[PDB]
This record gives sequence, C-alpha cells and structure tokens, in this order.
Amino acid sequence: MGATYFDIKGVLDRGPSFKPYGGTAYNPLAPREAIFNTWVESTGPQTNVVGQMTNVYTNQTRNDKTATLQQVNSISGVVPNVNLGPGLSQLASRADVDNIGVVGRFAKVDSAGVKQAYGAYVKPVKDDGSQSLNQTAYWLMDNGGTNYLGALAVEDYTQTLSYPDTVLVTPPTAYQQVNSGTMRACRPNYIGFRDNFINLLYHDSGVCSGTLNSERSGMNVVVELQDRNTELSYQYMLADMMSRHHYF
Amino acid sequence: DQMDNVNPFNHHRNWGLKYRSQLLGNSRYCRFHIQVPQKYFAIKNLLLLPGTYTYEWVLRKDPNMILQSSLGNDLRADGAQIVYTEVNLMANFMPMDHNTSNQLELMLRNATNDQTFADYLGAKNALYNVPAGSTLLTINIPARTWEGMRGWSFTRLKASETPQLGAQYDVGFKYSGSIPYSDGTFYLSHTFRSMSVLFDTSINWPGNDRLLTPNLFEIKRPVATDSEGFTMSQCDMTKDWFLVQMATNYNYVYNGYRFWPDRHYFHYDFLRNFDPMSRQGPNFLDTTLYDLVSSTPV
Amino acid sequence: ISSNQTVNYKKFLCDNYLWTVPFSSDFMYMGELTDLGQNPMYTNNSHSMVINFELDPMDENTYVYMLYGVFDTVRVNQPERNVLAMAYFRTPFATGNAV
Amino acid sequence: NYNYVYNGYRFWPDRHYFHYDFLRNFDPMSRQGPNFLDTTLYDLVSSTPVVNDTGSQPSQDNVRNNSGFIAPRSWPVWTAQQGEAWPANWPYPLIGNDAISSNQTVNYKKFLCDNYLWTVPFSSDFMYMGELTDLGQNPMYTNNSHSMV
Amino acid sequence: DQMDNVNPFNHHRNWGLKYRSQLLGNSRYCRFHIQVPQKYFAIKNLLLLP
Amino acid sequence: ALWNQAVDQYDHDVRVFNNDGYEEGVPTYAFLPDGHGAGEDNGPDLSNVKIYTNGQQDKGNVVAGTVSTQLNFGTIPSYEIDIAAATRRNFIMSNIADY
Amino acid sequence: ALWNQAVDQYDHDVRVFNNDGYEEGVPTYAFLPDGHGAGEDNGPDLSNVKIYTNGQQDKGNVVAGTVSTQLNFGTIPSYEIDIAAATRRNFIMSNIADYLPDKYKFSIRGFDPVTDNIDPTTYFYMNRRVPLTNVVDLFTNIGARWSV
Amino acid sequence: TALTPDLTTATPRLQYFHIAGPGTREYLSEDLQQFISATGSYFDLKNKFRQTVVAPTRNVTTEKAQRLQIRFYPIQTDDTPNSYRVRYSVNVGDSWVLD
Repeated sequence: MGATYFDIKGVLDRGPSFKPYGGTAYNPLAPREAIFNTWVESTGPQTNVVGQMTNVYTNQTRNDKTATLQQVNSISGVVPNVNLGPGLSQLASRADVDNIGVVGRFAKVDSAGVKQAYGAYVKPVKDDGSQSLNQTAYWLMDNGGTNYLGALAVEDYTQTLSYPDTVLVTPPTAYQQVNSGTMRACRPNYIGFRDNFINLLYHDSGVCSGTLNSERSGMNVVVELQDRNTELSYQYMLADMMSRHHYF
Repeated sequence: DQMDNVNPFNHHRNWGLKYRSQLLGNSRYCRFHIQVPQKYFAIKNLLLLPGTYTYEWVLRKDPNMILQSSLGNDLRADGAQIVYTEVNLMANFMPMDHNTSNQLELMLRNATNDQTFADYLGAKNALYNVPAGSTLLTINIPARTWEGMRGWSFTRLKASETPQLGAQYDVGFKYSGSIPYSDGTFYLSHTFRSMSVLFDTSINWPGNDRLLTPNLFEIKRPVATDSEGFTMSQCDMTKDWFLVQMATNYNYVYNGYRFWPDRHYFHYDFLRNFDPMSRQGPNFLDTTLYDLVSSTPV
Repeated sequence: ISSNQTVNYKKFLCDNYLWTVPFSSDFMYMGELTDLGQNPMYTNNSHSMVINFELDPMDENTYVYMLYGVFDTVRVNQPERNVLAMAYFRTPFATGNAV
Repeated sequence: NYNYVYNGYRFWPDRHYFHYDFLRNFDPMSRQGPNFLDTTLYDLVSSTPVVNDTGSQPSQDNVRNNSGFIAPRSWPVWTAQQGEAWPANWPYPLIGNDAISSNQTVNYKKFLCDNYLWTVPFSSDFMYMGELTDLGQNPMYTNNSHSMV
Repeated sequence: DQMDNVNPFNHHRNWGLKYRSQLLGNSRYCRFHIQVPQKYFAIKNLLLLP
Repeated sequence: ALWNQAVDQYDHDVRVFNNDGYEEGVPTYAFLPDGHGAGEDNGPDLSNVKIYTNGQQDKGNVVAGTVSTQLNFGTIPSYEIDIAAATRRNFIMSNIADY
Repeated sequence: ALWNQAVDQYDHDVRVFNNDGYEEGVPTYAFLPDGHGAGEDNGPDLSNVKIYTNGQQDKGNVVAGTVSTQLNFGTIPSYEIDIAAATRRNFIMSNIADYLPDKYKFSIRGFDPVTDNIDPTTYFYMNRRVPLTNVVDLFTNIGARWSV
Repeated sequence: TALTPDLTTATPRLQYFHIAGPGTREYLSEDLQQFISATGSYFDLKNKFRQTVVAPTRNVTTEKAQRLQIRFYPIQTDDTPNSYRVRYSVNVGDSWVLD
C-alpha cells in the first residue's frame, strides 16, 4: 500500500477572493490621481422658500457646470473643424478613432461614477483597443476676436470602468456623482491546499471512516476513532525522515 | 506585542502557501488533476498478498477544510467551489518473479511473522475548551489504569482555528486558515503558566524535591519581575522548565548544556524554534518614577 | 533613563513545537514506553488523575488539545489468500468503553 | 534513479540529489488563458501586439492603467517617458470579481527540467541493482547478435 | 586596499554583535541576569565524587 | 542564546568589495501627484469651442457653459533617480567609506 | 579557485518567472528639499498683523518690523513613485526582456555602423536591437509562475 | 472508569503487538530474514515488523527524593572596583555524584 494514491482530477473556481498577486492588479505606478473626464464642480439648487408668487423674491437658481479636466498628448498638424490629421497621403488623413491627433480620448459623463487613475479598467472592443459612442469637442480659450481655430481635439466616450481587485478608504463625498470613490489595490490572497493535502480525505470520522476489507470474509479492518489524529501524525513523521522543508 | 497571539503561518509571505497556491493557477478557477495518498496509521506500509480485497474511502468538500488561504477566511461566504470530475485508484505493482513470489506469501502468510504498524505521534486526543478569560484549567481525570503511558505533549490552540471532528461537516466553521492541530503551526503554546499533575489526589508526580518548585513544573514568572531568580536563559523560562524540553528532548542536560547538533533539530524542535526576547519601557515607564512620562494614542 | 536606568520587560517565544513532560524518573529518553509505564504501581491497583493549568488570558474562546501518549499499535494477520483481519490495541486507554 | 517507486513515492533525501538530479531540477508549471482564450467561448476576447498594447505591456487596467507614465505610445522605443494617462483594456481580469473562461479559466499545463539528462535503463525492474545490466549479461544479447532502432 | 588591515569583524553588520546586543535591550541600560559557564581546560569534563 | 554563542561576522559583500557597479533599466520617475482629479500641474486653460455656426461655413465659434479647465502643453512632471546606484552609493558610502 | 571550479548557474527568480507582481503600501513621495530653513517652495508672503488698536474695537492693524516671509497656501511638493514595481519593471525589463532572442526584438532607426560589418552574433546588433517592451512587462500572466 | 484489573494489557499484550519480547530478528521467520536483507538493496520492507524498544526498570535511578539541581549561595563575597571574587562551597552527597 505504499504504492496506492487516490488520483483526483476535476474543476474548481477559487471563488472571488483569490488574489495571486501583491496588492494592485493593473496599473501600479502612476499615483492615486485620475484619468481625464468631465469637470462638473458645482453645488446646485436648493429646497427652500424662494420662487413664490409674492411671498419672497428669488434671485437666480442656476449654476450649470460641464467643464472637463484633462491633458493633451500626441502631436499632429493643423486642428480645423474636420477633427485633425496626424499625417498626409492623397488627402487629409483624418486621425484614427481610438486616437485623433493632438490630445486624446477622454472619459465621458455616462461613465457610472468617476474614479481616480490608479484604479481603472475597461475591457477592449477591437484587436487594437477601441470602444464605441465616441464624441469630439474642440477647444480655444484665447478668444481675442480674430481666429476661431482651435488647437485640441478631445474624444469623449464612456468606458466599462470598475474595480474587481481594488478598494479605497474615504471617498470625496457620499453622493453618486463624477467625484472619485476610486477603490484601489485590494489585499492579496493565494488559494490552495495544505502540505500533503491535509483534510482532503475524511480521517477519524467513524461515520466517514474508510473501508479496506476482503471479500472472502468481508470484515472491515479499518476503524478510526476521534483521537487518532491522522493528519498531524504524517506531517510530523515527514520532517523527521527528511526536512519538511522539501518541495515535492 | 499586539501580534504574538495570531496565527503567523496564516500570513501572506508563507512562502509555502505562496507556493502551493500556483501548481493550480493565478485564476480563481483551475481545471485540476492530482494524486493524493493516504496516511492512515495502520496501512501506509501494508503489503497485501494475492486475492482481491474490497475498498472504499471518502473525499470532503467544506472549503474551510480542503482549501487554504493567505488571509484565511472561509471561501464558502464566497462560495468557492470544487467538483470532482472523476477519480480512480492508481497502483504500481512489483514485477516479482513467480516462484519467488509464491515464496513470500508462502511465508508472509505465516503466524510468526504477522506484520504490524504503530503510529508515530503515538497518543490520544482530548479536547477541553477553556472559557475565554479563565486562567487556570482544572482537568480532573477519572480513575483507571495507566500502563504503558508515555507522558504529556501539549499546546494551546484557538477555538475558531480548530474544528470538532465527527460528521461530514460542521455548519459553523468559517475559516480558511491553518490547523496546527493538523500541521503543528502551533504559536499559541508559550502562553502557558503552570501544570499540576495529581495521581489519586494524595500523591504528586514527580514530587521528590526535583524542581526548585515540584508541586507543578513552572513555565514562567509574572510580568512584573518577581522570579528573576528562577527565570533563566535570559527568557521567562524557569531553570526548572528549560530542563525538560531539554531532557525529554536531547538527552543533553545532567552534564552538558550545549545545542545538541541540529542534526536532531529539524521542525518540531525545541531549540531553533526557541526564541528569547527583551524590551524596555515604551512610554518610558508608567506615571511614577520617570518624572515626566505619558501616553499618546493615534 | 528610567530613574537610574530603563525598566525591563522580559519575554521569550516558541512556535512549531509542543510541550511534553515525560512520564519518567530521569527526564531523558531511554525507552519508547516508560520505566514509569512498566511500573506496577501503575501495573497494580488502578489510580486516577488530575492535571491543572494556568493559561495566559486568552481573547476569545480557545481550546487545549491534550496529548496523552500510548502505543496505538496493531497487527496484520494474513492467513489464507483473500481473507484478512486487523487486530487492534492501544494502552493506556484501550478503546475505553463503559456504560 | 532513486530505487524508490514500487512501494513509496517520496523525495529520496537530497543526500542523493546534488546537481544532475531529477527531483530538484524538476519544475512543474501551470497557467491560464493570456488573451483569456481564443475567439470562441469568452464572449468578448481579443489579441493585442505592441503597436497596440493598451499602453506598454504594463497595460495594467483597473488602476492608473499605465500609459504616459512610462514610455509613450509609439511602438518599441523604450526611451523618453511621454504619453497620455489613459485607461487600458488589457490584461483582462482573471480572478477578482470579473473573470471567467466560460464557466471558468482554461488551463495551459506545462512542466520543466534543466541540468540533467534522460535515461532509460536496459533492465527488467527499472531500478539500479548492478553497474552493467542483468540485461547486458543476457545471452539473447550474448547469443546471436541483433539490431536496433 | 585602504581597508585590508582593519578588524572587519568590528563592523556594524557583524550580525552576531548585531544579535548579542539585544538579548539585553535597545536602551543603554539593562537590568540583566545570565548564566555564564567556565571553560578552564582542566575541569569542564570533571566529575567529582562524594 | 544560553551560552551567548554567536560568533562575530561581517557582511560578505562589504569586506571584499564586489563591484558589478549596479544596473538600471527604465528611467523611473516620480510625478506630480495632485490629490486625484489632477496629475499634471503646469498647464494653461482652454474653453470648449465648436464650428457649427448658423451662417458660417469654414470658421469656429465659442459656446456658453465652460470657460475654465486644467490641462497642459506637455505631459506631467518627473525627476529621474537611478535607484540602481543611489542605494549602491548609499552602500559604499556607508559600509566601508564611513568605516 | 584553483581548479577554476565554479559551476554555471542563473538567478532562480529569472529563469522561471515568479509573479506576485509586487506590493506597495504608503505612497512615499520625495519633497522639495530647499537647503534647510525652507522645505516648501510654492508660497506667497504675509505680514505680521494685530488687532490691538487704541481707538478701535473690532478691526485689525499692521505693525512695523516685518513685511516679508516665506510660506504657502498648501503644503510641500512631492511626486509618487511606487518603488515596489519600479524596480520590478526595472527587473523584468532587464533580466529576461533584454535577454531574449533577436528573433523577437528589433534594431533601431538611427544606428551608425551597426550591422555594417556586424551580425546578430556581434555585440553591435547583439546589443543595439531594441526588444519588445510590450512583450513581458509587470502585468504579464501575473500571479502565475510562468517563466516566459 | 474507577474500575480496572491489577493486570490489564500485560506481557502477552506487550508481546502480541511487538511492544516487547524479542526484536524483529529474534522473532521473524528465519527465512523471512534472509530475503529481507537479501533484496533490501531495492525493495524497502525494513519497517513492516517493528522492534519495540524498551527500557531498564531497575537499579538506574533513585526512589528516595534526591536533588536534580541545587542553587548555591555564596559564603565569601568581596566586590571591588574592577574585580568580583566569589567564594562558593560545594558538597557531594554521600552516594551522590556530580560532573
């Protein structure tokens, strides 16, 4: 019986908490700062005695906000109204969708809540990174009253942001907006077994007490108790004959 | 200090668990296959002779048994799942010549030479759940015959970090960490104080003014230094107790106090795993002597 | 300076191991089972026993798991092809069963 | 090798395991679908080289992605640190809350071995009993010659 | 070269001295206690009678 | 620890200096953090402009809603630090030098 | 050293890539040093003002002695650097990456005499052909033992 | 069970289960022995018959309470500024012996 092992073989998801790496999954560099979405910083209206008939006069209950914090990137030629072309062949080579000359694509508002950068995944949709619902927007602050030609070309679109292996602490606020709950760098966990598969097979469980036994006289000759620590023995008897510090 | 008492092993840098947690995969999901043996004290070395012998054993599923975790949390709360595709019983025989064969049985089938198998641990298992504040732990054994008795090997162990063996499962265990009661990852053992042994309530073992305190082997002297006298080793151990784990151990003691070559010191050892600490006043003493002392939280 | 000099918090450590007194005379290992076991005052009229402890404050519920050692021996008697039986015995504590 | 086998499957003490050994130099590997499977089951799978890694290989997603903080976008260059701090799409999560090769991950099982050789033993039982073999000694290899392939 | 000749041992990373310098305390002050043996070539193994 | 047995020994690498020098790969920089919603500091402001005008074919026009945003005509701040040697220098510069 | 006995062996961690990925704790920053008496750079100036006025109850007043000081409307400059991976990236990016077969690398546009008389077995090209960054960095099968 | 026979699991017991009597060679089939050794050069069986140890239970140790250890208190101290002489006295029990 020294030559008799139970040959397992099967399936098994480790659950949802098997974190086979250390801390952060994705991005590990770039700080706990963010990507480049839609700036919407504004308190908003209130619910108090204001707009009445003749009771009390109300001033102005409006303060729209749709700015967008970001950062330019790539370089291209001119930046007209027809997007922009980072090249030139037989005509104006309109930049690709996944990337259009100067600056770059940006997270839109539709994105369920905004998070920081060091916490950001969005599954792909073309063998070369690209999604859908892409919208552009040109920029030009220096309005001297002469040239209205922009210089940037943002490609705002929604992504599939989430965070399966990232959890933060205290978000900017509680309200579900474009703030930054940004959960990040979860705690690592390696799911496996125990040296010499301790547990695995029920030992010392009268109920599930094994059963070798002959046929000719079929009397089971194996009957465990609940005092015959089995695991602990073998694991004890192993360091002994050889450093349990082995890696078979 | 605020850590002495937790299962270290159940750490993340347990290089072993960091290891065994891969011959599977970095994806919570593994279309596995493996070869698990048995270890039942009474067969591992059995060599059965000609003519079939019925056989039946059983696998378990509780994810807080057949599965370990660095952080150590039941994988049921997050239903981890195992499913045995199929299993068999491989077996490698010995192409033993036949006359020769016909011989060993001819012999192996003898009365004189009936094999036998004795278990390494060599002992019984009793479980006395202590309270959760209690300090002494009285274990009045009953009457009976103690013939053959070796002695007492003993260590404390959490409650939650140890299960009560019996039926298929136990709808209460919610832990994926370690079972020193099944790996000896003992770490809750030097938390012991005294250990009185009473035969027949009138006679004590060993008694015969053996220990500088024989009414109970001592294991340590109260926090505030009091038994600096019978301390020793430069640790709380009593010049009494050091001489036990140093007696029933390396037979070195009555005439030499050296580290019996580790060649007799692998794992469950007393010397190497033996660690002696020391530290001063982390508030530079309470509010008494040190003229301008204080406490400061977070 | 802890008035004159620092106070001392002396502690020690131990992991991966157990504790073990040896039912014996000299404390050392001479035989598997003990000259103590062999002993007729443990051979003769039975006895009784009580071992007490004094643990260090333990946060939550905890156990002990006590290890009493005795030969949990056995034997194997192969008589005639296809046909077996496992004897059985341990002592002290030979499958203690009594109504 | 270690004449261990017909009745015991343990790591004969390395005392018989120095260099050209079979056990220690014996390395067993395992890894899942690094494209999370081909275009079949996994409903939205894909391939992405260099001139497209979503940001350098550290396309690491669910975090600052990567892009712009290391080298830039341009294919294999590995120089200045230009770029756009924009989220990536690779490496799909194969654990966490997301991840699943339809039902669960596929398995690429391989093993390893270095500093050693392979050796069959011209023998009967496979183990080592003599320098030259009971097989060599043998007259059907002693008698009329033979041939081999 | 300008170092061949000095007592290395008397270094800071002498892990031993880094060790033995603690079973006492990180405070220049230790209310110690210890067990020091002898080694006089001619007795260490002597076994005196009654 | 009993017999205060603890032979005295230095750090290999230190006594007999071993100099592969060091080795570095990608110049890794630290970058302007900025809480979160930022990342870059040096950056002007630009308003959202369009072209769709009712009476103009080729020319742009400014909207009404956003007239201030944070961005930049470059990337994001950094400062190389060849750790590889830094620690090394902080290694000779502290194990033999000062010794 | 006599018998030049010194078996050839690589670095464990390198051959068989082992990827826990890395691990970081507190974003540790470097901060504007400034000799000493400083610490922070970006900061305006403010004069020492009081209120104790001989003829005024609720209002402040400026003194005469100091009219210039260095401070700031924030804290002190910094730039995160997740060492944890940085070295890691600087580890794959230098032990296997750059140690790959020129059959999965690529020469650079702007060489001088490389390959001119050189081949892939000569330092020049040998050590002048860029690899494929994008081939083996930090997030590569991570969490799994998979020697490239 | 406060009920036990002044002779439960004795001799025949330590006998049957290789807990005593003769070692494996003093009891193993004479021919069994041969092969055992005659092929152990490749067929491990050097266990499947355990040769229970055992110990002497006579004239070794004492019965009357003696002293495993004694703490001696000085008799003639004598401190100084760079020395510390210490006069101890030590007796060897009649029928006592020390190393």
